[PDB]
Amino acid sequence: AQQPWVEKYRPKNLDEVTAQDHAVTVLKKTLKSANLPHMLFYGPPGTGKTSTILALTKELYGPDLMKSRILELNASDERGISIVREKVKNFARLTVSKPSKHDLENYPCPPYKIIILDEADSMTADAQSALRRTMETYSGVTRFCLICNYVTRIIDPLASRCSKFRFKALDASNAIDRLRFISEQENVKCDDGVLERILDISAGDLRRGITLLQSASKGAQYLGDGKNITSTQVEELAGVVPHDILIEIVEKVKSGDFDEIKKYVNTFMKSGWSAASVVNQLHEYYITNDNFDTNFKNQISWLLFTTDSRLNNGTNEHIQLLNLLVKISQL
Amino acid sequence: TLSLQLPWVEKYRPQVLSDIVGNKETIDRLQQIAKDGNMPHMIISGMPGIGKTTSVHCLAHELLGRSYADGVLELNASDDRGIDVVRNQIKHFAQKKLHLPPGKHKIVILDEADSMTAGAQQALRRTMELYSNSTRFAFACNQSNKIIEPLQSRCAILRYSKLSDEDVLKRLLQIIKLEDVKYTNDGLEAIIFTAEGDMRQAINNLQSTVAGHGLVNADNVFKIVDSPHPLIVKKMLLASNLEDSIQILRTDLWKKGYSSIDIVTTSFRVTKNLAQVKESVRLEMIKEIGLTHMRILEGVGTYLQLASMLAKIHKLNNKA
Amino acid sequence: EKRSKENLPWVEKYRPETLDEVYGQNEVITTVRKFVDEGKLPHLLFYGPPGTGKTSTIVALAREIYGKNYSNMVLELNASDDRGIDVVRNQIKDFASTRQIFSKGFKLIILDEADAMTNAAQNALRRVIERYTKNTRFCVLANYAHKLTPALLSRCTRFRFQPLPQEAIERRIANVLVHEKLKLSPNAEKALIELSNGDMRRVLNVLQSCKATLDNPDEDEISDDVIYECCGAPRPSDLKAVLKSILEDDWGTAHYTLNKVRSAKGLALIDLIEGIVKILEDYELQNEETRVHLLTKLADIEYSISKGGNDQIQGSAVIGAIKASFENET
Amino acid sequence: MSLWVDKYRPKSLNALSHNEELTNFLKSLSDQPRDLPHLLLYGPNGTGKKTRCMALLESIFGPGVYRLKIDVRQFVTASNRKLELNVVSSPYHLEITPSDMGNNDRIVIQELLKEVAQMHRYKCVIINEANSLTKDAQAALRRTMEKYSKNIRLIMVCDSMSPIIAPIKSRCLLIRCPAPSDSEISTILSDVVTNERIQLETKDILKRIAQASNGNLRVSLLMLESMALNNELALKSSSPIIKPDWIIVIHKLTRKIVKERSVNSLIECRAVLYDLLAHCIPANIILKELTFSLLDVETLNTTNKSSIIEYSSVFDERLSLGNKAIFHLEGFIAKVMCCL
Amino acid sequence: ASMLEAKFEEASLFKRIIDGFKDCVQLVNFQCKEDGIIAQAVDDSRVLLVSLEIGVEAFQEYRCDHPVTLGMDLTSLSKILRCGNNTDTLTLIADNTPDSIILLFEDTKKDRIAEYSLKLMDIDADFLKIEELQYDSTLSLPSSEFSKIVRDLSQLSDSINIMITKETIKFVADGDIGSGSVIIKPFVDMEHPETSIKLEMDQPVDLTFGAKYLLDIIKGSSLSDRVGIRLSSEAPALFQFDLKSGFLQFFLAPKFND
Amino acid sequence: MLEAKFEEASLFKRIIDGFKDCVQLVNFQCKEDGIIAQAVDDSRVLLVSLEIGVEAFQEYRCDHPVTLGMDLTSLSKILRCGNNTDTLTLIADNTPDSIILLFEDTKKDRIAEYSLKLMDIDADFLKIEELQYDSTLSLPSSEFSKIVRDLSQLSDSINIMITKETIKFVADGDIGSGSVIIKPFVDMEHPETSIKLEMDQPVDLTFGAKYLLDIIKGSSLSDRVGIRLSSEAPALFQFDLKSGFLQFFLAPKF
DNA sequence: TTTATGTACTCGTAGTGTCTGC
DNA sequence: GCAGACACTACGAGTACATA
Ligand SMILES: Nc1ncnc2c1ncn2[C@@H]1O[C@H](COP(=O)(O)OP(=O)(O)OP(O)(O)=S)[C@@H](O)[C@H]1O
Ligand SMILES: Nc1ncnc2c1ncn2[C@@H]1O[C@H](COP(=O)(O)OP(=O)(O)OP(O)(O)=S)[C@@H](O)[C@H]1O
Ligand SMILES: Nc1ncnc2c1ncn2[C@@H]1O[C@H](COP(=O)(O)OP(=O)(O)OP(O)(O)=S)[C@@H](O)[C@H]1O
Ligand SMILES: Nc1ncnc2c1ncn2[C@@H]1O[C@H](COP(=O)(O)OP(=O)(O)O)[C@@H](O)[C@H]1O
Ligand SMILES: [Mg+2]
Ligand SMILES: [Mg+2]
Ligand SMILES: [Mg+2]
Repeated sequence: AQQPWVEKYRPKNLDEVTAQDHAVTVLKKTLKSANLPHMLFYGPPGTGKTSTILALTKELYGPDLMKSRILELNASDERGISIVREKVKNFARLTVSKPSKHDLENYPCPPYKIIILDEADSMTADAQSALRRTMETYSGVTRFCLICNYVTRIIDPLASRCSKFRFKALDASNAIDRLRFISEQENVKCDDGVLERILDISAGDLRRGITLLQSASKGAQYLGDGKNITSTQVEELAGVVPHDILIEIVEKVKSGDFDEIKKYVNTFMKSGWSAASVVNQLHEYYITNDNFDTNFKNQISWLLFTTDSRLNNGTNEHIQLLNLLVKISQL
Repeated sequence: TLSLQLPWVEKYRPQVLSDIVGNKETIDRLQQIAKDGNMPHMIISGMPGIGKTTSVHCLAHELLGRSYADGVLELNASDDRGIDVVRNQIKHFAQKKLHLPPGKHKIVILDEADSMTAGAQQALRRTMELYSNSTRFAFACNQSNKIIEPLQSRCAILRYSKLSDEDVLKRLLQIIKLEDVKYTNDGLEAIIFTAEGDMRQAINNLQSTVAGHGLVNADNVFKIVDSPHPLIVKKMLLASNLEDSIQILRTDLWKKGYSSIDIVTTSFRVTKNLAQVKESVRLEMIKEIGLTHMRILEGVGTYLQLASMLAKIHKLNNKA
Repeated sequence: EKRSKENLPWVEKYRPETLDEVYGQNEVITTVRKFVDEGKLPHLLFYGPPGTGKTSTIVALAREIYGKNYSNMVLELNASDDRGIDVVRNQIKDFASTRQIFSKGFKLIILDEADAMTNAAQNALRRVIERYTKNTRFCVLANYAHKLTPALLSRCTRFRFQPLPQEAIERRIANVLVHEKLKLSPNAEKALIELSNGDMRRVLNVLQSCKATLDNPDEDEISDDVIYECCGAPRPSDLKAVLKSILEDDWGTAHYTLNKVRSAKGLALIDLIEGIVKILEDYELQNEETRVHLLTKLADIEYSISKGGNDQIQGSAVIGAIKASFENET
Repeated sequence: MSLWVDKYRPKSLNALSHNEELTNFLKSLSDQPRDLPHLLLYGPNGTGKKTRCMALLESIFGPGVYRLKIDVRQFVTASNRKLELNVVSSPYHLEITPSDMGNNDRIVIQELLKEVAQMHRYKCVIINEANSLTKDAQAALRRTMEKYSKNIRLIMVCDSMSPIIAPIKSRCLLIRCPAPSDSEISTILSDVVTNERIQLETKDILKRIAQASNGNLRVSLLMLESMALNNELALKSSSPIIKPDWIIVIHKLTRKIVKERSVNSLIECRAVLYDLLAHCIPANIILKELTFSLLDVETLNTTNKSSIIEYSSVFDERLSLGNKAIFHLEGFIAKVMCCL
Repeated sequence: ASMLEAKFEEASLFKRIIDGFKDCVQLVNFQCKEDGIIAQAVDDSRVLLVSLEIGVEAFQEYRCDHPVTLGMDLTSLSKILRCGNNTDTLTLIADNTPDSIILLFEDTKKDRIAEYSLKLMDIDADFLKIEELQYDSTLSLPSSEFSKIVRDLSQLSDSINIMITKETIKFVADGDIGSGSVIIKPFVDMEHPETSIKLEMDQPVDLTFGAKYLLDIIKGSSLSDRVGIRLSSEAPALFQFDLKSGFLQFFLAPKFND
Repeated sequence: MLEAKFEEASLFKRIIDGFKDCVQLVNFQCKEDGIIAQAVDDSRVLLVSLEIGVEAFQEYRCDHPVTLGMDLTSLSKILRCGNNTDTLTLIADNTPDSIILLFEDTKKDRIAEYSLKLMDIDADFLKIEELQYDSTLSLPSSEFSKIVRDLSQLSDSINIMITKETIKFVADGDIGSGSVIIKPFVDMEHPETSIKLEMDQPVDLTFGAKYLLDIIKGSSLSDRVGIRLSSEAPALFQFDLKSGFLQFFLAPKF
């Protein structure tokens, strides 16, 4: 169609949701009954929380009753204490919509309406406290479904009431079938290890893997040579630092000479590499290597962890990378 | 639905200024004002539960035995204490013509005046300055810092203090003589220790213990009311030998269902009011407890955060 | 509600409607029963962790005091409802002032989750509590006692809801299986107890999800495999193997073992770290500095994990922290 | 316009000969406009990311994408605080920047994308300086860009994309734009000087511009214009390198810190820092430049350099977690002088 | 065919009943059965109860096959009622397991039929029947006089003390700015029987009531021209406004005395 | 050089009451044939245009067209001063920086003379776009006002749809929904109250509630309001006057 | 020119409804 | 009877404080 492969290949029913077998099985067995509890979907980005909840919505009701028995609130609309106190409570107090005869024939419409709350971690503490008793009281007629990437932002009473379904990160073992299906359906030729490299580059981020595969396919179409994708092409598109530059970085680090390291870091920052990938590759090169003793790895794990934690909070990549390389050099 | 007996808090509420036991000089001054009659504007302040509003009510009752229902105005936060209502009601009361005895004046009692808005206090200043030979104000707030400076300028500041254990013991024995109950001296000492100067807390604990068991004994008292969390937190912080503090936490705060936020805030208050250790170590400990408080408030509330806070405190204590 | 019961979650399909059905809390329930039977009911204050049974206890108590029409005979004000000082000055005021419309008894006001109120509201409420206490009683439910004014704590009698012990959760689980005609294993029961952490709501949720996991709800039992698969929790054997590999074997083998354990069933790093912390508590450690290093480094690790980031670097940081802390002669 | 940086600008992918692989990738994206994912161009500042974005837009939509119209819009915030931000609109696409107040940009980005989402088939949206968005604004932008895809597409321009949150980086196709090399800067400056009239005799001055720009095309062009008007359109082989006044005062502060370590020097440094912050330079770049000027002093020993870079990292984290932007720099300078 | 079909003659009627207790109650429910559309709701402060019953006589054509519960928000319902003219005829239309009702505003004078739908609500308040039948004093006075008395006594104070004596009805409203005492004696007006006041005294009654809720009671004085107060100690006051087929009776809890 | 002597100030009073809230600043470009004015709201979505011919005035004399930028609050106060039986006399000078509103009564008991200065308001762009409108209906202004008020109570977006001689003002909100249909009723004994429609092509237009409520304030001008709609052109709500008319131009908001 | 939601207060405002008298 | 004149509840906008 006229959509990106991420939106084009979004799962429709709960069967297409690769991996996440526990949550999908629980939801599919709950579909026959009407004992759907308050859910708390959480996990890394791209794992498939929104896809799962949309598939469950389509399966329970059907494309007719979705607009009438589903209320969703994202960060695109305000989610302060007042809106939760008024709009959410008003929707919860309302009686369920009237199913049509066709829906009663074909779909198992339950006697409740689902209130999806995407990015519930971005709510304030007061809004969640207001949501607690609304969730507990009118639960006979409505079901809440919080979706958030961080459980810690959610207060503990909501974590107590809401049944938690952790969404596992998708890797080369869990989501290889989905990428194989996408490649075979879109007629994309690739090597044996291309899809494994794609899933390894992403960290539980199958959407990013789909985008990388689509970009590689677009590049192959532009070249028009009819050649299978190689691992080097996907490596270069993904922003993955080539191994020769990493070897040069390690050689500079081992030799000390702070000024030389500083000049090479300035040139490296000119090259435009993202510091997160560089730190990840430094970890994968240093920890897995067998030329370093226990003390060196013990110190360098903490050094890399501190650099990663500091890079998570914004900051300038140049200074963080330079400091990391200086501390590793002094080891 | 069963009926309820009147709680001992107001079933034995004092009605005479000689009944209340506390600051002897303050009560003697109140009795002198009672005998004389010329009551000045007063601002009674002190800790909760040490007998502030009861003294004001008893003084007003003694001064206006016959005209209490007509010449005493009682307002509090439960009423609409705003600029319009304060203006209208207080000005209607301060100009009302009531023929009191020659030494008796109208008394406008304002319970818990700390939570009262600034503009209302500004209007009250002008009202006090106009009508002072007919009506006299009387505030009763937990802290006098909220009241503006001119109001304290035109009043007579009278501060209360926390009762000693002797006065709480005397009142407890008076009530025990009033109503028959079997008690053990250990139970009374436990109740006094739990009260920490709060007479109302002591009365509530005594009533709860009597209703739950019928004998005021140490075991019964400790069953009805647990040990206060500031004391166990202070024991946790003061104790060295990190493993001991860790097990004290895990035994007396975690498995007893105390929230992590409560533990961290109590630790902050204890280390702020701590006096055994020097200033610099208190400042560092506050810094570390505040870092842990930031982590807890951000959402990461677990046992390991409290254990790490204790570990940092102990590393500070052993001077690295 | 709609379509009666059996279409409700097990969290609220099993709600205590009688003070006898409230398990775990023995001193509190017995003292409250003696209070109401003797006739003296002071201002109650229920404090404890979520899932202990506070609002269930107060609802059962109100039902026992009044009857089947307790819903309109009490005034329950939640944080979901507006509880500004206007509400305190009007609704609480005239509900405490007026006589009962359906009976002759006293008025019960249940300020559920009262910790989420403005300090001005609590200040206005303390005089209402002190004034109409002759024939109206206030009950306050608070998860956090630090958000309450000290005067408001002074007026109310302190009651603490301890975390639920093993026996209460076992008994409630047994009753749930009796009503659901479902079978369980003793090892799975122990796993449920360990996953509870003093929260019966978690147990009910996990039991519902585990029954949903089973292909056949009848002629089947829940073992440890079902519990750990549906909850997504690390098994004790996996945690012990990971800790042994970290503490004994070198970096490459320990890293390979941890990666294999994580990728076998998609184990989250945070749950593995909590299991490691729980196991390391039982360890006897001669050096105090090892304890300090372990606690500080691990705490930084979960803080960074909660802030998000890369999981490989954080796992390597966990391995390095454990090895470096145990390196200084245990 | 009189400036040579803006009117010497490529208008299409064919004119762009800077990077063959990046241009080939952009052409690959532009071959099929029907299936175009959301873009996010990242890299060092000043390499010409917006030039690539506009060239791609012309290669996709067609011509007229440079016919920018300055449309003004009104916004409603809390209380009476009214903010007026003009949107730089255009046919076939739209440009938006977080030029409003930093704390309240969530509502603006929210209602702009909601309004444009209503009405080839899609209309692209370019967000310049995307690393400056507050984290809540990006959280709001996430679902806004995910729900509407057939109608809206986002080409999100940012340098040093670390502050961008994880989900936004997840749903955005990432494109890396490396900085210009010395040869590329020299070739571009040679093209400019050949098209214009400057009495130039040696190629060494152009390479000196390339070295002094640190891979910054815009700064190199501004330097060329400045000393071309200064040298009466006749470059000299020994022409002194002109630097921005901010660079000069930062270097002066560095020499002051190095030569003397006193509290009076600290209060003078406070005055200078307040002046620089009032001169509208972001505190992050100030700290980076001060740190990189301190490390370039040959008098300092290696241990002092390591301590300086460690404190620089710590205070950069604090600056990213701060709102005063002067306390952190003062603390960093105090720690540096304590180390020295 | 819709299972609920209730037709209103002079559609200003239902607007008058709705405005009778729109202010005091925010959430009601209508147990529609074959006998008529009854209702019963309790305020947020649990002080004042509003029972209601509309017989089949008030409806031109009433047909309710099964018991229906219609939990409603009174503000939106009153807004919907205000969206019409008294000349028009109102009709309540509800199907099986209703999600909303259909309100029709039809008139043969000019074809301008307007169809409004109001979303229902799950109040889930089972309440209970009235278990008060014996009262000491049973008095009926004109609605205009009682509303006037309440209006001019609510300004003085917040508590209105209604005292009953041997052929003497006394209202005392002592307050901060003064006091009040309205004494009205029974008399039978032969010329205007609707303006007569009746008294039936068994045991002395001395009850005080809140001013705001009593004003909410008298807000329904436009519904009927006469109100019958039935006071009794240890029993809520019963202010009953008669209708053409049913009644709108209120239950008010007297304030405590200490 | 302007002398516009009304026979009853109530006409001008209800005109200004008609356009109090739609616009605040207006430029009176008075001409020989009468007074015309064009005004645009702050939101740049509502356009109001008034026209009163000489036939309404008892007397009128405007030799030189003068553009008068004049406040409406001051006019509202001055015309609230006025009442029945008083003949308002609009008088201007050769260079009238200040206007004169003489109030002449039948009797000489009290005759009042007033003044008001003329502020600087830029001359609005006189767009004369008169694109044809697909459908045309005219219903009594009271009925339209009641319908729009009742439907704006429910929601903030009233849909107007015309098909098969049945206009269906539908507004859907949160509390519920509202649908009113009007048949083309014709009346013989009272021809003023009737509904007539000219449906050349069906239209489906949605308008905001605020502007639809604001345009009601001109209901005092005419007992009938004529509405003509086009799928892309702004709607035209026209109020009939004795000499001219007052019209509202609101673009559809889908 | 600063913080940046939620709460409470205070004000003037515009409608809204009820009583007088031309 | 209609139009005003009033008092009335209600809505909008702005300042102020936020742990003892
Ligand atoms: N388990 C899965 N099976 C199949 N496709 C998946 C799965 N998880 C993610 N995807 C793909 O990822 C895209 C949808 O991702 P989402 O469902 O939005 O992930 P997510 O949980 O919403 O992450 P967020 O909300 O952005 S943090 C589609 O392209 C899907 O095909
Ligand atoms: N000196 C005293 N002698 C006897 N009883 C006392 C004394 N002080 C307090 N009480 C008891 O405490 C209760 C009255 O406490 P209050 O005076 O109301 O507390 P308070 O002083 O007003 O503090 P706050 O701010 O209102 S909590 C009654 O039960 C009294 O019997
Ligand atoms: N002692 C108990 N006995 C039986 N079931 C219990 C007990 N405590 C909790 N539960 C269960 O836990 C569910 C929810 O607990 P509640 O008592 O309703 O809430 P809570 O325990 O007060 O926690 P918060 O602070 O209100 S979120 C109940 O519906 C019961 O099924
Ligand atoms: N291929 C190219 N040839 C010549 N000049 C270029 C080329 N690419 C970029 N530039 C220069 O880059 C400048 C624009 O940079 P700009 O887009 O503002 O960078 P940024 O996007 O980082 O702000 C223009 O002045 C232009 O001369
Ligand atoms: Mg999502
Ligand atoms: Mg007091
Ligand atoms: Mg509860």
